Amino acid sequence: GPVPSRARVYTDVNTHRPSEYWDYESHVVEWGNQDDYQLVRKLGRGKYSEVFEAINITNNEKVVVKILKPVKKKKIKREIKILENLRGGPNIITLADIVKDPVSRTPALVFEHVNNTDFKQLYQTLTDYDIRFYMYEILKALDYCHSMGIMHRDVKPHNVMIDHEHRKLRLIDWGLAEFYHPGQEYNVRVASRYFKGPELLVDYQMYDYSLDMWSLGCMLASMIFRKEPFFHGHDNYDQLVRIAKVLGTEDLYDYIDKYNIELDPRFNDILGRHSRKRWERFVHSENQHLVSPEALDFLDKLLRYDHQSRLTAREAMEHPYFYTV
Ligand SMILES: CC(C)c1ccccc1-c1ccc(C[NH3+])cc1Cl
Repeated sequence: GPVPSRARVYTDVNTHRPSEYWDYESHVVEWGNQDDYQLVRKLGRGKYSEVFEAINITNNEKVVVKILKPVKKKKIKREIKILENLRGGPNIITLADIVKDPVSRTPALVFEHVNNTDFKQLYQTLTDYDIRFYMYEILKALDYCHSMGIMHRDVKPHNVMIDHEHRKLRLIDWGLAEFYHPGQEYNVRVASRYFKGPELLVDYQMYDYSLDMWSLGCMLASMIFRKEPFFHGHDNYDQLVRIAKVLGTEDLYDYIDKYNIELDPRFNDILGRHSRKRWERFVHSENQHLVSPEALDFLDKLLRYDHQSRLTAREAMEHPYFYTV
């Protein structure tokens, strides 16, 4: 069978806490007053959610209401408990209230409003210092949730809200987040395709917080090289091939051998043979202003097939890339 793995850091944080902290199924959800909120306009539409800008009529405060399609009750309880546990954490979105629609029986999460600007629109004004600054803000959020025994499992630009004017960053959408328990085998059908780590692609169930560090690496690579997404897979199998075209196939096979992973037969037909590419190969005139030897060294540490070799959020915070922040 596959070789078992344990997180390098925060391994037993949940073991040493009472069941109330991590037993989300036993969490008692209490509704606020949906009448305290007046919907203004639609902001977005997710996989199983509709998002509205709203105002809290009791204090004239602008808020965001995430109307959830109650497809799985257990999943809703999980998101709420995690948001409750992490409430007040550095750069963690604040859950302000939980409400229900009495006629159609629809739960809704109410969050603090963030005046967001998309990646494509943001890139043109972003300087080298700004990328270091915001990357550090994400790391504070990840080191905090990892220290709290939680894996985000959906790190990507769409889940990072940035109010550039106020230099304010918030890590959002905790619907796929999960508590880390050493030796637990997790569902690999998490994260978004472009940001899925190698462990998810090769079906290695015993993963940990490091998964988020791979996603963070994918984000950094797309910014410094202005190639969005960096690893552009067209399906989950193809996603691993796109990673192998950069990291090379040698280190991939060493990784599956180390953990005794049974690689799906499909891969023999699409994987092939690929050299390990130098990171400098992705530097061009359009992207060179956000590239430095420190940036490439930092990216190299984050983007590693072996989840245990990847830098932890605390280790990433000590990298020379952030000496200027
Ligand atoms: C600077 C920032 C941390 C970053 C680094 C790498 C890739 C993308 C991004 C990014 C994330 C979210 C948003 C707003 N939704 C905008 C941007 Cl520019």
